[PDB]
Parts: sequence; C-alpha cells; structure tokens
Amino acid sequence: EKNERTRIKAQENLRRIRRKQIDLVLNEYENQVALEVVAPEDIPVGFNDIGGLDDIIEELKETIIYPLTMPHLYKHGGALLAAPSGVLLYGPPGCGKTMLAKAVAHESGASFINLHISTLTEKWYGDSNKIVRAVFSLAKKLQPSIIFIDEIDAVLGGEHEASGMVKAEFMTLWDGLTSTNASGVPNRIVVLGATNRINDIDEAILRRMPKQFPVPLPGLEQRRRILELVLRGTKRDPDFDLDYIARVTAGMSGSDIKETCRDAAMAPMREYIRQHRASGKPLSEINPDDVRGI
Amino acid sequence: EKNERTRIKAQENLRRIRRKQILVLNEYENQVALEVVAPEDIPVGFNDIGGLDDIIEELKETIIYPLTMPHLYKHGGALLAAPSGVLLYGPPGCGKTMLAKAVAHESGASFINLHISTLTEKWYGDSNKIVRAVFSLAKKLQPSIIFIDEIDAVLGTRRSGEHEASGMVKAEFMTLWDGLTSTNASGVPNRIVVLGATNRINDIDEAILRRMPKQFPVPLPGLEQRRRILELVLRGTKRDPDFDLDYIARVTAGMSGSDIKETCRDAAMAPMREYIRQHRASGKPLSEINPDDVRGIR
Amino acid sequence: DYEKNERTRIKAQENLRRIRRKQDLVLNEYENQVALEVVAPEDIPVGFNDIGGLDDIIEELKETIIYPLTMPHLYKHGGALLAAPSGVLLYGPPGCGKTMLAKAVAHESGASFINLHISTLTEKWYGDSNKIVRAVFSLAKKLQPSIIFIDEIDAVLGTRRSGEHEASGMVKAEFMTLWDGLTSTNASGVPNRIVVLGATNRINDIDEAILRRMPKQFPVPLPGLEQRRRILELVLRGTKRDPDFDLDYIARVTAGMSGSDIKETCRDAAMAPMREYIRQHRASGKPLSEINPDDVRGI
Amino acid sequence: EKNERTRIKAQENLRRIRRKQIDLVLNEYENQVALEVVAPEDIPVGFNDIGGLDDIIEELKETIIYPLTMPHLYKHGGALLAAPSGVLLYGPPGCGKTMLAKAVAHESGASFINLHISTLTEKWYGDSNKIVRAVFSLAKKLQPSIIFIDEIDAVLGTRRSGEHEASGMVKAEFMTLWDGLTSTNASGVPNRIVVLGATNRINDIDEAILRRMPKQFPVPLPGLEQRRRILELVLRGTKRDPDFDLDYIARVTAGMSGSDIKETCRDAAMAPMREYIRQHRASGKPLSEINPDDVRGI
Amino acid sequence: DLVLNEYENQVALEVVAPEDIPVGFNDIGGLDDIIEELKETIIYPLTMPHLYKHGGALLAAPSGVLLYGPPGCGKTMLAKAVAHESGASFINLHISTLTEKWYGDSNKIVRAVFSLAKKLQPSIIFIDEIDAVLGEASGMVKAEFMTLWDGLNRIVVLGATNRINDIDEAILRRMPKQFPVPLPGLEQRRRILELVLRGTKRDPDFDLDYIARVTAGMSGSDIKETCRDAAMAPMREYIRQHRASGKPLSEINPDDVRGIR
Ligand SMILES: Nc1ncnc2c1ncn2[C@@H]1O[C@H](COP(=O)(O)OP(=O)(O)O)[C@@H](O)[C@H]1O
Ligand SMILES: Nc1ncnc2c1ncn2[C@@H]1O[C@H](COP(=O)(O)OP(=O)(O)O)[C@@H](O)[C@H]1O
Ligand SMILES: Nc1ncnc2c1ncn2[C@@H]1O[C@H](COP(=O)(O)OP(=O)(O)O)[C@@H](O)[C@H]1O
Ligand SMILES: Nc1ncnc2c1ncn2[C@@H]1O[C@H](COP(=O)(O)OP(=O)(O)O)[C@@H](O)[C@H]1O
Ligand code: BEF
Ligand code: BEF
Ligand code: BEF
Ligand SMILES: [Mg+2]
Ligand SMILES: [Mg+2]
Ligand SMILES: [Mg+2]
Ligand SMILES: [Mg+2]
Repeated sequence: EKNERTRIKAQENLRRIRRKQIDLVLNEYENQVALEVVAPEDIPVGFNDIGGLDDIIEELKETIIYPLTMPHLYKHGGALLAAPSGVLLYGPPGCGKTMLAKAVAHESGASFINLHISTLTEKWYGDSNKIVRAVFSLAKKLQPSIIFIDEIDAVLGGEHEASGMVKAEFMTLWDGLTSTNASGVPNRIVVLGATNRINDIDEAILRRMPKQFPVPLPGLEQRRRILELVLRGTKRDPDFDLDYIARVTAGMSGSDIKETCRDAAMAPMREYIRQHRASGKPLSEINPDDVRGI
Repeated sequence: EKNERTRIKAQENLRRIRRKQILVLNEYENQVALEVVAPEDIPVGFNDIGGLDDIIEELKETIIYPLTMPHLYKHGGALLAAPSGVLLYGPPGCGKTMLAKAVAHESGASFINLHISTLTEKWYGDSNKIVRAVFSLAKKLQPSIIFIDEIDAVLGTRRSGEHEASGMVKAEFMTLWDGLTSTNASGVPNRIVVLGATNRINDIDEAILRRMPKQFPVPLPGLEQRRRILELVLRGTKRDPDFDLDYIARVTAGMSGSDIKETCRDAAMAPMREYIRQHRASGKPLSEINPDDVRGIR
Repeated sequence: DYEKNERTRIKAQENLRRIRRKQDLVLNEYENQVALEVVAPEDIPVGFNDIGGLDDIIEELKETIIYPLTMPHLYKHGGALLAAPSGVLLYGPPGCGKTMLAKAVAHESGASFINLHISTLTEKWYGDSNKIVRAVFSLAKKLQPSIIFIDEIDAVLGTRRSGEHEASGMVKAEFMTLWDGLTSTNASGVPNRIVVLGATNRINDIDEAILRRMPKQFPVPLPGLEQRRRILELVLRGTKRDPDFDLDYIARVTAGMSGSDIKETCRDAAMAPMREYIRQHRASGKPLSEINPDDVRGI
Repeated sequence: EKNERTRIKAQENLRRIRRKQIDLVLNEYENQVALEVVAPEDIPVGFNDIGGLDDIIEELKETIIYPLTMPHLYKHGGALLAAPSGVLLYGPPGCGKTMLAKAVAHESGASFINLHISTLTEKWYGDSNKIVRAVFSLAKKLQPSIIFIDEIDAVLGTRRSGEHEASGMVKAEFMTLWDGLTSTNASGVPNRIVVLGATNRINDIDEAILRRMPKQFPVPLPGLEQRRRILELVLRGTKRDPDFDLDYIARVTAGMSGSDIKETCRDAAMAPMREYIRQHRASGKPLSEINPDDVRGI
Repeated sequence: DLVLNEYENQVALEVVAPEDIPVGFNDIGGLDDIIEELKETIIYPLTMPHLYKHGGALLAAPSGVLLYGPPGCGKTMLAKAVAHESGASFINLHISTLTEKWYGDSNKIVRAVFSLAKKLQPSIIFIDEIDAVLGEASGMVKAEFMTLWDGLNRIVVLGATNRINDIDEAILRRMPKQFPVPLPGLEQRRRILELVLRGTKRDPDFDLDYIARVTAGMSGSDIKETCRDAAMAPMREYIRQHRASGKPLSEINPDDVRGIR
C-alpha cells in the first residue's frame, strides 16, 4: 500500500512541478488530488478557438480571470469588485460550456484542477471525505486555484450518508472558517462548475454559485462563427456558401454543427479513397477538395 | 483480498498477451481488461451480414478507417478524426449485435466488450473507478472501440429517482468521453470509439446521444434484404432442387433477421427429424448426407 | 461477512458433486449461489410419460429442443443452423402443465437443469443482480448442455418501462446481452449449447426483445375432450381399481376445467370414500387404516 | 447492524424453543419469518368457539387438517390424497373467517405461521422475494405447517400490467414456490404445506392464485340458527336475568354479521354495569360487587 | 421508554405520556351526552378494570370509536381528554408520519405502532381525519391496519373524520361506536366562550348574547381564535398606550373596548 502510494506521490510530484514551473509538501491525500491538476499546455484550445460565446467569454474574463489573477489592480475598487467564490456554466448539451472550461484552463493560467467524480468517491470509510480537505488545501496552496467539476451532479442534492458526508463537507469547506480570511482575500479559489441539467442541482449550489452563465444554442449568426471556426483546416475553395450552411442549421448545437462539418469534410476524402483504391499504396496528399455534401 | 486480485491480474495479463500480439494496470483497469476480446474469438464478419450494406460502408469509411490507419486522414487536421461514438438502433433481431461482432472481428482496433455487470460495482465509488479504468485502458490500447450493448440500460435519461452510483457512472462516463482531456495536447483527440447498440433510443440520455454523431438505424429487412438473409442463413443446408428461395423471401415479409434465422432453422430441422423418425425402427448410428430436405419448408 | 461465503460454497460444491455422481469447477462468489439452483434429475419425480393431454408439444420439446441441445453429434453436419433453439417459452392459462412440462424436461432431458428462482436474481446491493445474471450464464457455459429455467418469467423480464426501476432494467439488459451478444457464440460458431426455458401465463408482457430470444413459443392450452380423459387416467392411477367407475362421463362433465382443476376434483372424489370410512370407523377405538373404501362419484 | 441480526436470531431461537415442544440453523430471512410462527396456546379460540357455521368447520377438520396432520391414514392413496395445496376463506367482514383461521391455528397443532403484509414488503431491492422464499422454506423445515395470509387480496392481487413491479415480482415468487419445479419430493409426495388465506373479495384475489387455492369456503352472513348460536356463544360470561329470552334478540338482528352481534352484546353487557356505576358515584368506594341485571338492552 | 426497534423509535416521536397531555374534559366543554357516554364506555373499561374482570372479556373496552366531527379544532380534541383522564398513554398518528418514501414502509410503521401500543398496554391510537385507512399502496396499508386491528387487549383507536359514508365497509365493522361531534349550535357556546373566556376577563362582561349569536355557525376553533384575539384586541391598544406613554413598562391593567369580529 505504501509502495503504490509512493508511486502515486512521485507522479503527483512530477505533475505538480510541471504545473508550477509553467518543492511543495503534500499529505498522501492531496498527492492523489494533485494528479488531477491540468497543465496549461495540455489544452489545445484558447479563447480564440471558440465562436458565438463572446459576451459570456468577456464576462468570464472581466469577472473570473482578472479578479482571480492580478488582484492588486482591484484594490482601488474595494472588496465587492472582486471574484466570486464559485461560477456555474449551465445550458443545453453540446452548446460549448466544457469548451469554455477548457479555454479557461488554458488561457487563464492559474492552477486549474478538474475534479472527477471518482476522486471524490472512495471505497474505504472516511477517506472519501479527507479527499475534499485535500482538494481545498491543494487549491489553497496553489493560490490562484480554479476548482472545476464537470457535469456537476456528484455534489448534487440512495443518499448513502458517506456520500452525504462528502457533499456536506464540500458545502462546509466551501464557505466556512476558511472562506472569510482575516487577510482580506478569499484565497482566490473559484470552484467553476458546469451542468446541462440545471434543475436538479437542488438549492445549496444555487446560492453558493453567484454567477451562472447560460450557454445558449448559437442563434442565427453564431452558427456562422462556429462554421468559419471548425472549417479552419479544410480546403473549401471552389464554391462553399457558408451563409447557406449557417442558415440551414436551424437548431443544431455546437457539437452538432461540428459533426456535420466532420461529415462534409469526410465526403471528399471518402469519395477520393473510394476511387483511387486500385494503385496499391494509398497516399492522398492534397488531391481532393471540398465543395458541398453536408 | 490480495489472493483474489493476483489471480485476476494474472488472468487479464494472459488475456492481453493473447490479444496484443501480432503494460502496467491498476486494480480497476485489470477488472475491465477481462473485457478486451480478440478477433479470433468472434466468428462473424462484414461478409456475413446480409441486408444492411449501406451501414457497412458507413462504418468502414467513417468509423473504422478514420479510427484505425489515420495517416490518410492527417491532412485535414483534427476535424477528420473518427467520431466520438456510434449508436446502432432498431427493432430487435435486425443486426445490431451482429454489426458489433463484425466490428470486433473485421477491424483490428482492440475491441473492448463492456458488460453492464462490470460497470456496476457493489462497493461505493468503484463504478466511477471502473469507468475511469475503461477510458484509461481504451487509451492504452490506443485505437480502441468500447462496445456497450443494450446501452439504454446503463446510460439513459437521468432523473431524480435513481441510485446515487448510477448518476455518478453516467456523469463520469460523459466526463471521460467528451471532457477536458478528451483531446491530446497536439489536438488529435483520443482514438477511442464508443459503439453502442439499442432498440430504444428515446430512453438513451440525449446528453449521451450528443456524444454519438453516427447514429445508424438498423431497419426491419425488406423484400430485397430478406433474399440475402435467407442466402446467408442457408449456407450448409443443402437445397432440394425445386427449392424456391424467392417464394420464401416473399412470404417472410414482416420478419426480422432473427425471425428469418429461426424460420430457416425450423425448415432445415424438418428433414433431419424425418431421418430420425425413419431410423426409429433401428439403431441410432452416426449421421450421413442421406437426409435431404423434402422441400422448402416455411 | 465471510462465513456466509464458506457455507454457500460448500453447499454448492456438494450440490455439484451430487449432480456429477448422478452420472471439478472453480466457481466465483456469484455463480457459487446459482450452483445451489442446480437441480438433479433424481429430485423431479415426473416424466414425459407422466404428463397427459398435450402430446404434440412433448414431441416438439423432444425432437427440436432436447435432442439438439443434448446429444448434438447427430446434428454436426447441418452446421450452426441445426443447433438447439436459444429459447423456449411455455405459455397459456394457469394450471395446464407449463411447470409440469418444465419438470418433465428437468427429469428426462439429462441436460443439467438449473431452476432459477426470482430471488437469486434480485440481490440487495448495487450490481449484485447483474453479477448473478452473468453468473447464471457463466455456470450454464461451464456445464454446457444446460437448461436455465425461469418460471413466471413475465415478472422478471417485463416490457422495460421508461421509468420502471434501474436494477430491474439493468438485469433485463444484462440477461439480453448474455443471451446472444458479442460473446454468446463460440470461436468456431456453435451457439453456446444453452437453452433458457421460461414458463408464463401472461405472454404479452415479456417484452418484444425477449420474445425474439425465445424463438420457440409453445401455447399450453386447456384440455379438450380426449385430453381431459387422459389427465383423469393419469391422476387416478393411484386410487383403487374401481367399483364400477365411469370415466367417460367425468371426461365431459369437466367442461372447461384446467389440469389442476381436474386433479383437484379427483382429489375430492378420492377423499370422499376415506371420509366415509373415517365416519363409519369413529365408532371403533383407533383409526388403523386398511383397504375398505371404494370410488364411485365425485361432483 | 450485526447486533440487530443477532438479536433477531436470539428472538427467533427462543420462539422456536417455545413453539417446538408445545436448534434449527437458518438464514436471516428465515430469522425474520421465525418471528411469526405462533404457539397454538397463544390463542384462546377453538373449533367450538366458532358458532354458527359448521359445514366449513367440518370440511377444514376433515379434508385440510386430517390430510395435513395425521397423514398415516391417507398414505395408501398416494400423492392424490395429500393435503390440498391451499385454502381460501371469503365472505363479508365480521362473519368469522379470521377467527375460523384462528381456531385452525389453535386446534390443529400444525406449525401455524401468520404472515403479515409488512413481513413481505421490504425496503431494499430483492428482499420481498428473499422473505417469500424464507417463508416457503421455513414451512418446509416445519413440514406439517400452515401459512396464513390475512387479506390475501392485499399482498396478492390481480397483477395489473402497470403494477409496482416490486410487489408484482414478489407475487410471482409465491406462485413459483407454491406449485413449481421443486414443490414436491423425489419420492413424489407433495410438500404438505397448506396456505390459508382470508379475503372479502375473491374476484380481486387473482386468476392464477385462485387455481391453487382449490378449497374455497364462503363465510356467509349468519341466518337465524347461526345467529342464535353466535348469540349463545357471545353471552357466556354475562349472567342472564330470568325474565328475558334469546329468540327475539336472534330474530330482530338480521343483517348484522358476527362482529356486529359481538358489539351489540358488548353494549348489552356494559349496560348493567353502566347503571350500577352510574348509581354509585356517592355510594362508598367502588371496588367490587356482583349485582347485574342483563335486562333487555337493544 | 424501553427496548424497541428502529420503527418503534420512529413512532416513539409521536407517542406521548398521559400526564404530559394538557387538561382533559376540564379543559373542554359544550357537550354532556357525548362526554358522558364516551367516558362511561371507555375510561371505566380502562381505569379500574378489576370491576370488569368478572365480565369475561365481553364487557371490555371498545376496540375503536369513530367521530363524525364537522371540522372544529381538528374536528375533535376529545382524544387528549380520554388519554389524560384514563392514563391511556396517548400515541398519536398523522398522515404525514404515515406516508412512505420506501417500499413497504407504511406497513412497517403500522406494525410498529400496534406493536408499540402493546408494550404500552393501555393506549389510544388516534387517526386524525381518518381517510388514509379507507379506499395503489394505500390498499396494502388498509389491509395491514385491518389485520393488526383484530387479525389474530386494552387498546382504543379514536377515528376523526368528516364523512361516515367515505369510510370503508370493513372499517365501520371494526369501529362500532359512532359518536357524532357536531358544531355547537345551541346557546351552550356561551359556556364554550365561558371556558374560552376563563383566561382573561374584560372590563365588564358585555352582552353574552352579543358575543354568542355572532358565532352561531362558527366552529369551536373559530370561537377559540376569535376570543384569543378579540380579548387581546384592546390589549393591543394598551400596548400602544405603553409605547405612547414614555416607554413600555410591565403593567397588568387590562382595558377592553369591544372584542368582536
Ligand atoms: N461555441 C463553439 N464554437 C466552436 N465549437 C464548439 C462550440 N461549442 C461546442 N463546440 C464543439 O463541441 C465540441 C465539444 O463540445 P463541449 O464544449 O464538450 O459541449 P458542452 O459544453 O455541452 O460540454 C468541441 O469539439 C467543439 O468543436
Ligand atoms: N443482417 C443480417 N444478416 C444475417 N443474419 C442476421 C442479420 N440480422 C440478424 N441476423 C440473425 O440474428 C441473429 C442475432 O441477431 P442480432 O443481430 O443480435 O439482433 P439485434 O441486432 O437486435 O441484436 C444472428 O444469429 C443472425 O443469424
Ligand atoms: N397435461 C397434464 N397432464 C397431467 N396433469 C396435468 C397436466 N396439466 C396440468 N396438470 C395438473 O396440474 C398440476 C400442476 O400444474 P402446473 O403444471 O404447475 O400448472 P402450470 O403449468 O400452469 O404451472 C399437476 O398436479 C397436474 O396434475
Ligand atoms: N360465528 C361467530 N361466532 C362468534 N364470534 C364471531 C363469529 N363471527 C365473528 N365473530 C366475532 O368477530 C371477530 C372476528 O372477526 P372476523 O370475522 O375474523 O373478521 P374478518 O371476517 O373480517 O376477518 C371475533 O373477535 C368474534 O368476536
Ligand atoms: F458537456 Be456537455 F454539456 F454534455
Ligand atoms: F440485440 Be437485439 F436488439 F435484441
Ligand atoms: F400457475 Be401455473 F405455473 F401457470
Ligand atoms: Mg462536457
Ligand atoms: Mg444487440
Ligand atoms: Mg408454475
Ligand atoms: Mg379479519
């Protein structure tokens, strides 16, 4: 149990060093949560690779990344002009909120850690609750921390009191004897969330998360943005009426437009592979081209 | 407890030594490593499924080719990756699981047959661990394919009335399958396809359906696909000449693939029963090629 | 939480040893209970020569389920199309020989009949029901020429309501998957040599996906005229010879009675003479039975 | 947890010790069902306390008890002269069909277990089936036993399509354990377990349960003679005054069941003591006295 | 107050002792026939049972008495007095504590309360607004209640309702006594108000009919709520006089003007 735990702490040390450098001493519980620490260059997308979400993205910048990173500029404004202690991203599925979380992890650059539901659930008794202490202590040590819970229904409200204990301790250490620091700082740990079913999250997270951003479907020209964005590496040279494709996708979500673009791009490559499958070695270097075929 | 996990680990190590030929695993990746199946096991291939041929070319040119052997599809960037998943749906007995067996056999993509029994663990917080192990083993066996048959049971429309472990399984699955680290640092995301099959897509968790771009309907066989189902089912069954396959294909209209299989079974079982009833007046030695079907029975 | 496992494993090993010596394995914790469901042929005191009435269903079960399943060497020339049918569903009104057909199949087949009860499938903890449904087929495959029996299968394999329950729905899906899924055949193509016999009196409640997997569906009807007289003979084999009994009359007086109703009427008609003897014998000291009574009328 | 199970085990063991002689290893559900095996001396009623109806009270004693207990007289007939599979009492409320089952419990000495509706319905998935198996296995460990379900139409019932499916899945366990595969012995003798059930309605009981309760005795409203006998049995403690009679009371009350006559006689008996205490408030200290009248009180 | 399982513990939060109950018939009024009959038919068969030991189990306490009970103060409050004077160890039961969120939970509660009452040999089960018994899981709890009633003993079940016809036919069989508790429609309400005015007395006592005839159709709880505030109505003026006369001082001088409407 110690040798495997030693491998755990070694991998944690490597990951935390690669995060910090862009040292720390951790107990064996937060050497297991620090494995779920997302390095900055591990994300392929920034705020420029997202389309349609611009007012929400400026909200997340001006209220969640500036109040949480470089807070000295906000000493003039006082205390109310600061970052909340929790933000939520709700809306339909596929609309692009996990992508917002990914862009926040990449561009914000302040100790992002994504909590999976498995790291909160432990078979043994009690130690499934010390991991929440480890999460918050790690977020307090990695000072500009952004805790993230994707599909946030593990802290949703069989009860399984041990799981109830984990949820209650998460609520308590959310805003308890540590969320009101005498140093005039909340420690800058914004527990970002996300969920496509906003109703079932019962009451507590709805009061603990002041900012709640609805990621709608792209209405009438944000789908044009997502089309111009997904089709960034495909040769659409001869005749590709992008406005028609933006107008035909009536109520498709971002993932739906993305998969439609995937099919439309597979179309020329498919109809090329299906035609030159006779010379033996298929290469298919730059020969095909995109026209239509959504 | 170690006396059981050591035997388990030995078993999965032997299974993967059989499969991977032409790797460290934790206590959970092992328990899912018993699900990895080799193409030698499944006997069915794409050349054995009659009728639904339009779905075969779609799986080949849009799932298996983009997933296995991706060097062709590299010029188009991450847009030309394989789909996140596939959902084969239709009435029962039309070829969903048979397509699954063909994908297991005729792909060469480290097929992983995930049972509902293994996702659902008794101890607390082990179902989430089993899902994380499923997606960590599908990532180790890189161009892999996770197959959840009857996927509308494990997944499915979430509600307030459901076991607290099931909601965690669903959320953990969605997180691993279209989450933060579902794309590599270079941008090429995780050549892992979740192939599911169901006969009820209106109970399959639309948030999950968003993850499955390719949703193929396996329709009920028609007059032209039934004459291929009958051909495939009747391989070894030697036909008595004057056997009219067209009449049997036209009389079995409202039947599925399995119903046509069972009809052909009960039609080829007839001459053997005649053979048995005639040899009732003597001993029962080994069989022979004497009994031919008296006619095309239906 | 450990002695129960040792008790159940020793019991299942003893049971399997009994079935084997009627003519070992390493069973895990979950199929170690299903090994208790395995019944021996010497337990079931019923044979196909003991059922009455239905005779073209007995012929069907013998010819196209029992012979393909056990003793398959006669069918190794037709291929996988001559394998045993994956599923037989005996359906019909209550009390007309469904469970008796299952009992005769358990006794006469000699194919490792396993009487699966609805309790062993329904476990308390999360995932144990799925583990039991997997262990059923695992044990049936360890004992290849095997039959799985689920009496009153409609209450266990219902039509999959949209919000019925998760444990029941997962058990249904697990049973469907292990019935004929990815790993249901062999590496060569033999369909696993397992037949799950089900008995129900509500046919249109099983759900369509499951009736697909039981391709042979036998309606067990009510006894007609010649079936009622055969049921009467088979029931009255035990009673006295007769004191001028009339059986053709009783064969038609039982207008729409099922098999169990005919058996109960015969029970009452046989109890009547012993009651007469008890009444006439109370005047004496002790009962001390003999063979005085008769059998004439029961109505 | 473990302490609760051990306490239930100790209670069931003590109840078995008190029931056996006017030791058995058994699982937890049989521990819970063992808390219902009742001693015959725990009940005050007998076959002579049951006024009115006498044909039913003879049919039970002579075709359900003598076949069930004392089987050495019915041995020659074989499995066809065994005890009936089950017994059903039906009739309007208060006509003495639970008191009749109570007398069957007392005056039979046949391991009478009284199964409550709560013992069957459990909170966890798959515990009602465990307890049904427990009751049908404990009745077999107590071979000449009786299983009384009171208000059988509540526990059982015509299983609708859209039923609870946790009370309908237990409703099939009763049928499976009742008359199923292993519901006899290798020698061919039945299981000699008789299940007695009382109900106000038989058309709602079931269609598949009523065929295995072949003995069905209706407990009708008392006529003139039955009502007179019920009156003569209810008035055993009360002291008659030489003035009144019983015929006019037996004739006035017509639609009253057994329990309605019981409550009427209770009022008629409380009337004299009522008057005595009402004329005795400032009459010394009421401690004891015998001066009733039992005059005609409607 | 002894050993008991978790369900008897769940039901123990509603059980109360006799002495802890408020005043009995001395606390209420407005009826004499109903109180007299119920008293001499229940409290006597419970208090001093030695006087009935020669009866022979026939002239014992009734097994349950229903109440027609046009709604006033829960449509009845006689159960409190019956448990208080008889020392009956009043165990209460509500529909809220009778519903179920787990399968087979209401039946467990019913068996616990009846099992519970038996440890407490003298006991008064009380079904306020008894319609959860009559009448698809409620049928099972109905059958359970019927079976625990006499399905196989100094216990009484007080059933308050509002419609005799709505009760099941197998329930009126078990509740023989049908004590009607209608609204007070006579002049006796003044005595009601008398009791309702035994808390505090106004400046003089105004016209008794002036306060009586106004509540000619009001319920008993209606009278109790009117007089609990009408007499307090001018007292609010006295508190306002405290506020206007310097600061509020602890005084004991009542000053009524008119307690009506
Ligand atoms: N606003 C958007 N612009 C561009 N692509 C988007 C957008 N929203 C979603 N997508 C596409 O959806 C895929 C993942 O969607 P995701 O953010 O996981 O949806 P959700 O927010 O429901 O989790 C990405 O590959 C991305 O291409
Ligand atoms: N297109 C098909 N071609 C040949 N056989 C088929 C086809 N569809 C179904 N079958 C028959 O059905 C049986 C299994 O049915 P399956 O494909 O598993 O149904 P489902 O797709 O509903 O799971 C196989 O034995 C096969 O013989
Ligand atoms: N075909 C039959 N021949 C003889 N007896 C029968 C037949 N069908 C039903 N029975 C009688 O029914 C009783 C058991 O019925 P069972 O087979 O359990 O009914 P079901 O098939 O509805 O479960 C037996 O005692 C038997 O005497
Ligand atoms: N024939 C009878 N003789 C004497 N008492 C009777 C008779 N029938 C009913 N009773 C009375 O009714 C009570 C039993 O009611 P019961 O008839 O068992 O209810 P149900 O019929 O609804 O089960 C007994 O306590 C007894 O006093
Ligand atoms: F993350 Be997505 F909203 F399912
Ligand atoms: F697998 Be099939 F749809 F029943
Ligand atoms: F009750 Be039988 F099994 F139809
Ligand atoms: Mg997401
Ligand atoms: Mg399938
Ligand atoms: Mg049966
Ligand atoms: Mg009763």
